[PDB]
Amino acid sequence: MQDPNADTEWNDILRKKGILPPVKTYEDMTLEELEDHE
Amino acid sequence: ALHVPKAPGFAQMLKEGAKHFSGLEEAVYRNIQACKELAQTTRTAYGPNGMNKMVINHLEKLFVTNDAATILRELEVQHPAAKMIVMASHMQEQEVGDGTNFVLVFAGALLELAEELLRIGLSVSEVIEGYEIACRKAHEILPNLVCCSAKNLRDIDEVSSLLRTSIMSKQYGNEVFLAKLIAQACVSIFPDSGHFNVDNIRVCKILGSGISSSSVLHGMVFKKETEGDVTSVKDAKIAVYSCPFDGMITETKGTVLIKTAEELMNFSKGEENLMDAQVKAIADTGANVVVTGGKVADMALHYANKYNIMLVRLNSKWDLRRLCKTVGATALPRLTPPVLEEMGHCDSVYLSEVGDTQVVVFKHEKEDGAISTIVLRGSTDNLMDDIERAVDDGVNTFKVLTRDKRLVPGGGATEIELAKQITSYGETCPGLEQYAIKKFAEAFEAIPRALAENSGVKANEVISKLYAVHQEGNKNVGLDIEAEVPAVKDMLEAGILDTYLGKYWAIKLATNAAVTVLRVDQIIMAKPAGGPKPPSGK
Amino acid sequence: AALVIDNGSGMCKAGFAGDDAPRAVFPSIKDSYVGDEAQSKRGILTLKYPIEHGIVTNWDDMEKIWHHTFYNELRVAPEEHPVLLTEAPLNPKANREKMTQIMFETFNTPAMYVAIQAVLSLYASGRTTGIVMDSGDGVTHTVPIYEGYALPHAILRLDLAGRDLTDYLMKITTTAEREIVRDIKEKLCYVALDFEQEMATALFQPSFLGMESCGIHETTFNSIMKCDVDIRKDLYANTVLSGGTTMYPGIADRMQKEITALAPSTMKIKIIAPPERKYSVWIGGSILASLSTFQQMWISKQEYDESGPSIVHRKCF
Amino acid sequence: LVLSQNTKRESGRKVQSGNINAAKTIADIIRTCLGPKSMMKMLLDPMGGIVMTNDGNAILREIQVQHPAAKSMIEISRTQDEEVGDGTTSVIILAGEMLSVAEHFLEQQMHPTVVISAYRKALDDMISTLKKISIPVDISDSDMMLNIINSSITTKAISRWSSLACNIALDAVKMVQFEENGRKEIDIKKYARVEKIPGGIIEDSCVLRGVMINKDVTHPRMRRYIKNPRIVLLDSSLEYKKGESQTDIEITREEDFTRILQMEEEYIQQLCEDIIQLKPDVVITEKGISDLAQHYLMRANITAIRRVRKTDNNRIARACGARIVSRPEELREDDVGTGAGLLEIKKIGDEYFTFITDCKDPKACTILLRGASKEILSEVERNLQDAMQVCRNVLLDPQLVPGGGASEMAVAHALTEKSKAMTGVEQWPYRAVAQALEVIPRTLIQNCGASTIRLLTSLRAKHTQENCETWGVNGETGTLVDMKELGIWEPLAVKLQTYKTAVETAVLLLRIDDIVSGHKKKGDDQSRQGGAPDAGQE
Amino acid sequence: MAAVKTLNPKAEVARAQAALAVNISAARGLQDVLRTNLGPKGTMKMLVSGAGDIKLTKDGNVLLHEMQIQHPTASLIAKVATAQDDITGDGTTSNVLIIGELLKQADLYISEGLHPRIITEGFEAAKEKALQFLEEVKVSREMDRETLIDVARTSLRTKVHAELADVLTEAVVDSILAIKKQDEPIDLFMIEIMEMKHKSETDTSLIRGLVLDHGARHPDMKKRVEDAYILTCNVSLEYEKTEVNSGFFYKSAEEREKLVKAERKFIEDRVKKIIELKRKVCGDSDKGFVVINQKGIDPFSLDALSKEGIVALRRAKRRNMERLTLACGGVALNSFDDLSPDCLGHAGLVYEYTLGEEKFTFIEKCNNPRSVTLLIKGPNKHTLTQIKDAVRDGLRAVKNAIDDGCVVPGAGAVEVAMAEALIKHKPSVKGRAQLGVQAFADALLIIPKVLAQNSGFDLQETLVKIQAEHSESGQLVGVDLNTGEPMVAAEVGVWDNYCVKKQLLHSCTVIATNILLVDEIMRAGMS
Ligand SMILES: Nc1ncnc2c1ncn2[C@@H]1O[C@H](COP(=O)(O)OP(=O)(O)O)[C@@H](O)[C@H]1O
Ligand SMILES: Nc1ncnc2c1ncn2[C@@H]1O[C@H](COP(=O)(O)OP(=O)(O)O)[C@@H](O)[C@H]1O
Ligand SMILES: Nc1ncnc2c1ncn2[C@@H]1O[C@H](COP(=O)(O)OP(=O)(O)O)[C@@H](O)[C@H]1O
Ligand SMILES: [Mg+2]
Ligand SMILES: [Mg+2]
Ligand SMILES: [Mg+2]
Repeated sequence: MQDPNADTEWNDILRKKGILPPVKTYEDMTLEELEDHE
Repeated sequence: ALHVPKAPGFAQMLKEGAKHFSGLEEAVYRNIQACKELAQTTRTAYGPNGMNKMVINHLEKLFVTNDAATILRELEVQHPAAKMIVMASHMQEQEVGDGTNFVLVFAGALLELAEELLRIGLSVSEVIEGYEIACRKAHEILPNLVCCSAKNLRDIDEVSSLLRTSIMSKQYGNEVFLAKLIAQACVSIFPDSGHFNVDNIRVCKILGSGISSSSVLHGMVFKKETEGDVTSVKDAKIAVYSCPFDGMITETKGTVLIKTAEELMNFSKGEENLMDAQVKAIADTGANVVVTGGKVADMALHYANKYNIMLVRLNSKWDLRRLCKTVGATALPRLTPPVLEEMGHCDSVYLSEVGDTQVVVFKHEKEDGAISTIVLRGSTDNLMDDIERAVDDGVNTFKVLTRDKRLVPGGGATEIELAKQITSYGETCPGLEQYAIKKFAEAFEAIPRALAENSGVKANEVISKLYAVHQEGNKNVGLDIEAEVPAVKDMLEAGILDTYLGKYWAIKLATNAAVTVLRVDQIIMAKPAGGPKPPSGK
Repeated sequence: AALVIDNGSGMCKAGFAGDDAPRAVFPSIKDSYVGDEAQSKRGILTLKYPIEHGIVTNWDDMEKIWHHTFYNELRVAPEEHPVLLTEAPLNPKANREKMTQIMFETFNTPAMYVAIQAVLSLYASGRTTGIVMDSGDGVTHTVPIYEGYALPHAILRLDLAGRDLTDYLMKITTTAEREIVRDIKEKLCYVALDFEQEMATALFQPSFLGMESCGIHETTFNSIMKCDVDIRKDLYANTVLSGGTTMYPGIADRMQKEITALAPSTMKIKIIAPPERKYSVWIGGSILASLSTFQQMWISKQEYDESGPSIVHRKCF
Repeated sequence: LVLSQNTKRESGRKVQSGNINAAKTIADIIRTCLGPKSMMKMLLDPMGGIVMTNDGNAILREIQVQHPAAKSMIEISRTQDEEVGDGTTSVIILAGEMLSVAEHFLEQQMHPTVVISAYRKALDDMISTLKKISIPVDISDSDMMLNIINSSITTKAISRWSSLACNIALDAVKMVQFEENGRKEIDIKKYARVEKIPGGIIEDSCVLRGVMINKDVTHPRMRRYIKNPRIVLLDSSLEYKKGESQTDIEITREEDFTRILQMEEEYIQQLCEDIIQLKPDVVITEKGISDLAQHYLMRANITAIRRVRKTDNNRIARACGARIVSRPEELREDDVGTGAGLLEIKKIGDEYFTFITDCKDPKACTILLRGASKEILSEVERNLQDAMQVCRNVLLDPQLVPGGGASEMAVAHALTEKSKAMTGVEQWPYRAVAQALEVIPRTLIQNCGASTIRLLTSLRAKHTQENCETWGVNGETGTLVDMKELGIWEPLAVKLQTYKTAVETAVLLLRIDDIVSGHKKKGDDQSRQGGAPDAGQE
Repeated sequence: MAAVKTLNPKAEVARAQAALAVNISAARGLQDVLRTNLGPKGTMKMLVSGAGDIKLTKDGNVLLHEMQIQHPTASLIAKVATAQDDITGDGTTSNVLIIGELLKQADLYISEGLHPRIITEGFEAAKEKALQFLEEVKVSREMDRETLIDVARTSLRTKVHAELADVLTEAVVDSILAIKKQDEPIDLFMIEIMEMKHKSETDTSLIRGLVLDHGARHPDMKKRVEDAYILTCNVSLEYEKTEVNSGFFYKSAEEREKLVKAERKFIEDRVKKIIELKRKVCGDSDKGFVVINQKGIDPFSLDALSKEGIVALRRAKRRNMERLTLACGGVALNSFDDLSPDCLGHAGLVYEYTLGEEKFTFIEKCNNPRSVTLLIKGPNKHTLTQIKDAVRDGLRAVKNAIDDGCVVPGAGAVEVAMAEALIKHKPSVKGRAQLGVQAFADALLIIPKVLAQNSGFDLQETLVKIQAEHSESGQLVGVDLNTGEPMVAAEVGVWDNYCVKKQLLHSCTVIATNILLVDEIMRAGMS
């Protein structure tokens, strides 16, 4: 654009007009893992 | 539980891109830090050993200078407190013409020391009280430190010795030549009346022959050519017209209404005969040079060539006004021949070629006039702009001396004596004000500190020596630039002096700027605009 | 909000700030109900449009129009909304004083601002710097703009608009048939990079029409050369064209080429002329009225009361 | 190109001032968490957790930063916490103040090596002065030790329950005291576990003469209450598991499958018989226990607990006086654990908890915390770690030093008095590091809401007399008191480590003038660490 | 924008006044949500998960964890309520209300420039005096069935409808008064809680025995057994392969057949031991024999046991081992090595109930079961969940009334009286911590206030009436939710748990104190 797009209100107005586009669970634990805790 | 929400109230009602800073931590210390960054940006340019900076502005234009106000203007300072310190520096440039870098250095130092005092436990109010009372003491003290005075501003050796200091910080290598030039120019101006106008010193920058080829000209130079065949005149009888060099026409609308072949046959001959009559009346008043602020007509130029009149065309109106002041003429809005009073005179008016440039010179022989020009030669436009800034410093110093002829010792002598005396005053003041008074005093040390740092020596050795010698009783002692080691010498006997008014206004403005920056406690910045800039400043 | 009345030597094209389209295109824009909701408008429908060639002839007419573009086609009150009016470039001071007296005294507007139509056209295209070539029905204008303001000293005014353009085409007389020539002007009329290679298979040059002043590309070039040498890059590289006149032939590249020729071989010139939103001036005005710098530029009602025509003229005489 | 595109490099006074400002920022983060009137901070972990604390290391540990100087300061806090377990805010504040007073001297043309030499001299003399003003303590005086611990928890949220926390920490440390083979040891990290069960009231929190784990019996027929339990600890599983080798069997005979399964059952029987030979009441395993093993142990009237953590098992060993075993065939009465006076298994809330809590001479303990919520108990645990680490530091080096900033002022005065004889160029940094120690009293006064200027002036003046090394600040009243009257006495080890860490980090950050950033790790082959040969070494 | 944002730019920070505002606002928000939960005249909230599941609840802890909230203060208060619930079972709504009201009453004075430290000192003083007044007014009572019934009523009437509360009262009190051993802490694990989803919610009953959520998997097994010997075992009766990877090797189909018959000899032997015990203990078909295995039983073992007339259930719950050995009265076994008739329990009835696709097994007519079950019957999953929550509250209530043999009057009576005592105590406090005491008192006063607010009465008028009645008479009085008048809570049977009140005082004071002393909320662990 003509100006650098930054945190300014001009770019925001332009944008509004239309310019300047914007272990989990026992389900996975194995046989060994299941024994591990119990 | 993974986000801190904005607190109810102002934190939530605030707009999107707006910022709010409050308290010593978010506001005061951040402002002091910004001003410190500014002072650091411009510190290395202070003094004769100050180095130049190459600032490129948003338009890709280049400024090579160690003039503080120029650097600040061409920098895009965006922090508001720094903006305020720069506003103070520009007010110094406007009021006095020299001392902007003092304003910056001193304000930055006062703010740094104010931050220190706030950290030890003082309140901004008490810091401000102490700073203001200490500024009052400094103003009470300064008149007593005045050592010399001008005693004559119609001389050229005394005036050169007086302007040397102001034009030394800028353009250190060649300061006798420039001070001679500026003294010549300043004394040609400055009439028997005590009023001296700095706009009457004109500077023409022509390129290609080194600065030692610069010269003074009692008169005017215009990078123009002549409209006609005549190029030289030895007893100029200038006639000045704000109107074009053409037949006057109607302000409403003009139509040549022909109704007979005879009127058609005679109209053009009548026009030229009218032009011939007009220019011949002008020539018969004795005028050999005509200077018009508007355009020139082909027929009028024809007849000016016929009657041997040199025609000059000045597009600008200020150029025309200054030429009128130069030659003693009056700009006539009609093409009527001038009366004996409306005419101007010059010992010579000629077209020359200074370098690549063609110029029209209105040169008086007398060593006076209402306007004087300094023709600056040089191998670079940037170099010549820097020398023009040095000229502006010298001319503004001459004006300050016309206003107030008092002089204080330079090279840090006044600053060291001020620091000493204000410390001695703060040691007597009881209460919480003494801390701020002593810091205001120590702030003056920033000036000889910057001079020493830039000369290339140990600032602590220099400041200790200066304090020791000023204890022995010598108030005119300051640091020596001409020493590879820390050294000191008599600023007066050396001739390094500053203007009482310069120091007065610099201290006043720097203190006011620091105190203003401190009085801020909350800052509510708005989202940056894309607005087409301020309407009034164009 | 802020009412943005875009006169633009067109129609009234009035509305509010923030709207992407005007809401009050009066000139050439219910019944059987009860009240005066057609008669009052029936009066205005046949009233002559005051602005001719971009200049206000009849002020009573214009005032009656505005009044009917406030109470009838907007159903609002000007006593609480700031107004942004538009003026043609190099518009006499007297017209400014007249419209400012109308707004502040008659319509009692709290604050108002008068903007140049070319500046608002540039705004609608999103930029703030550049040289706008505005060629409409009666006038041609080159407006150099830097920092968003029309430099009042480099405005070169030549006259080769729709009328002057269709003239030679007529030459190649009756209203209907010169309007056949103008229908061809309205339709495709592709600009010729070189008239040689364009006539082989069958404004830029005054001699063509019969004038003796300057081309439009010469005009742009000199308007750029009467500005700062640093902003010269921006003027040369942000030339924005506007006006249905200049649109009809779609002249971009012939200009670009001969302007490049005129300019030094440094600045690269790019002309952005594809928008044709048919409300560019209105959208530029809306952008300005939406900004807060518009509140900054407000000629306020108190300011008017305290200064008069001097406040309208912004002092600096 | 030469260096990578992502490689940035800064150098010079910019880097120095940036590092010093980063350090000052880290110090300003936690400056308010110092003293008995500090306020809590609620930090939000990236795991959705919450940390409410006024502990310097907790705060700086939950923060993450990207400036390497800030990283260095967080590492300071970590080092102080690991070494002494207190002073994590004092160290940060002192390092920040020293780096500030060094920024002062680096603004001038003093080289960082000069500042560093002066800092090292000042550290030596700080150490000498601390050891000179310190006092000894009789570690057998329980009241003295409780006051010492109070002087360490008075600053923390558990100050409300102070007798309780002090007795808890003292009992815990005194019990976990352990000597074996001529080597004294405390090891509060591995023993003296803190277990916090949310709910209940904090006043019922206690240190057990034994241990506690979150486990239930393996079989509901086991006893949950035993009044003189003989306890056996195991590292081995009481199940039948596969062998290390490929032990595939080949069956052809009909009796072999049944005989093999009976062989498994008989192996389990043999293990449990090896155990019952020692006649224990409780058996505790780190690994599992088979249901048949449960049957055999129950027939023997033995209560068994399985899948206990190795650390918990080691604590049970230290508490009940047992030796962990891995082969029941190698079980001896010397390995059996007598010393426990009660094993109980009680339902706290809805959870079964195993207590061994009537031990005689337990060299390990469990501090059972009860309170409002998990966060509050985490803060209580951190405070208790502070208290216990202080008690340990005392028992190791029983020298005591006055708090309230009294030690800082005494050392500052001693260094100021030694600086007069210097007469060199390092006296300015030396006297700056001496006056940088006063940020501890200063900060204290600030957290009270009193006048720093007046109070610190009165204190600096008091500490210039002869017998005034013990005068400091009262952080709950904003006044001056004698520490032998107030009771705030820190361990000499804590203050020594604090000052050393502060000075050494000031040194570390002053030696830096250049930063190279962005370069890649160049290490991907499984994180090469040391593997390489050398030059002989024979 | 601050210190932390200069080092970690993506850091969120609330400092001093902002942090206090954040925390107090969140506390006030939670209070505004939960104000309606308090008391029997409160309203039930419906909570729909992201899956669409429905919860009908009046419980403070359930509502907290189910509301959709992401606030750190709300997290703190949710954890405090979760601890309250884990240790006492009730007191969560009141916990949240008192926390919010302490924070509000402290903001009242902190907005007036008072420092939060002084308010927290006043909080600590008031905590001391309030705990004293609580221990003084507590009513030490021999826990008879009537007292326990009133306690459980005071809880269940808050959690469910009045008719269902009058049912759950008898159910819960009988359940605890049955699983209770003289001077021996109550193991609530010994009260199984099984929910059935077929009949009306007022069919919720107490089975003086056990209800297993599974039945026999062999069809020929009886569906009803009258005089039953129960064998509770934890022994695998299905095929177990060798640990050491054995495998079979044979040279002929006949040898394969011999190995097939042999590979089960190990489990056939344990089945035979069971069958021999059965034959030795009931030589006829008069009595029955029920095996309940925590482990599996393969179809071959099921056939072998059915043939002899045994009802075998497999893969029961690890808690059912203890529940069955305490209800029936046998011994749970991990091996049948040396089993005797003394290892068996007796159940005067065992039968099966099919409900749609699932089966249940009832074991009733035990002699003196130290374990029972609450059968939660109801027509909807959410009805069952609601009744589960209510019975949890009621069981905890009766357990706490028994454990702490004291019991405290309800209906905000203790709160009113403690407020009056704190206000009379105020002068004995030195300095401006008197304001913290006042804040504590007006915070304690939120319970009667909210009770009035929910019964549909004017908070101020009712509260002045109640305080007047308590000052003129001294009778510990609270809110009558049908007339808005003062009433003697101890006389009308409105009882609260002393343990619950103490836990409220302690935890609420502590968390409110710690919140008020927060001066910076900070999220800076990013990147
Ligand atoms: N020959 C010299 N020796 C020492 N100091 C000098 C000399 N010439 C100028 N100065 C000092 O330099 C300073 C002004 O330098 P300059 O950079 O122009 O700052 P300012 O813009 O404030 O005038 C003054 O303090 C002046 O005394
Ligand atoms: N009641 C008190 N009055 C004055 N100073 C105190 C008091 N209690 C502790 N101090 C001192 O103030 C500091 C408080 O330390 P603290 O805030 O716990 O952070 P840390 O101990 O981790 O540095 C210590 O130097 C301690 O000696
Ligand atoms: N019938 C009743 N009349 C008056 N007050 C009651 C009655 N039943 C219960 N209350 C009181 O209502 C308060 C809140 O009940 P409940 O919501 O179960 O507690 P919580 O708020 O912990 O969930 C309790 O303090 C209780 O004393
Ligand atoms: Mg100067
Ligand atoms: Mg500590
Ligand atoms: Mg309840």
